[PDB]
Amino acid sequence: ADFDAVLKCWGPVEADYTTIGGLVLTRLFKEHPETQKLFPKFAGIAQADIAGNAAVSAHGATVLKKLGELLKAKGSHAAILKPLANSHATKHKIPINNFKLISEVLVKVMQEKAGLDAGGQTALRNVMGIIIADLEANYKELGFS
Ligand code: HEM
Repeated sequence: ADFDAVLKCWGPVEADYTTIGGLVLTRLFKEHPETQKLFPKFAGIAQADIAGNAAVSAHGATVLKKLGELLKAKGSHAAILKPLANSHATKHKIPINNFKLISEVLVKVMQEKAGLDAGGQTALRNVMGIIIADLEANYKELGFS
């Protein structure tokens, strides 16, 4: 049910993955500047120049498209989530806490831009908690606990 609650508000996100993706990453980097440093392609870009940056927005679109896949899987997602854990642990070297940070930014952005109400905010927190716990379990299988 919590997947369906999120999907009832995904229309504005999928309508403009570029704009909303750029919103998410810009906010992530502004509020959690240590996360920017984890993207070598973006690390060191002055904060005031991130909102207008087309490459940042394009990567945000990649992120949100992947999350939309997952959502549209409703919890049976191992062929999608295991590769994501593998690349984020072993290629990108992302500590697992950072996924909680981006998921809170996403809740705020969906509240502001996608009509996600109080119950939908809780639903999204729950779904992101499922995703993050699966990522964490796969990190541990790789030796990153
Ligand atoms: C649930 C949240 C997230 C999703 C859905 C997601 C999705 C993606 C996808 C689909 C890619 C490209 C394919 C791949 O390399 O696996 C990617 C790349 C990347 N992600 Fe994530 N990601 C998430 C969270 C994060 C966080 C929290 C960070 C850092 C704070 C991060 C850092 C990166 C980096 C550095 C790349 C490589 C970008 C490049 O070289 O072009 N990701 N992510």
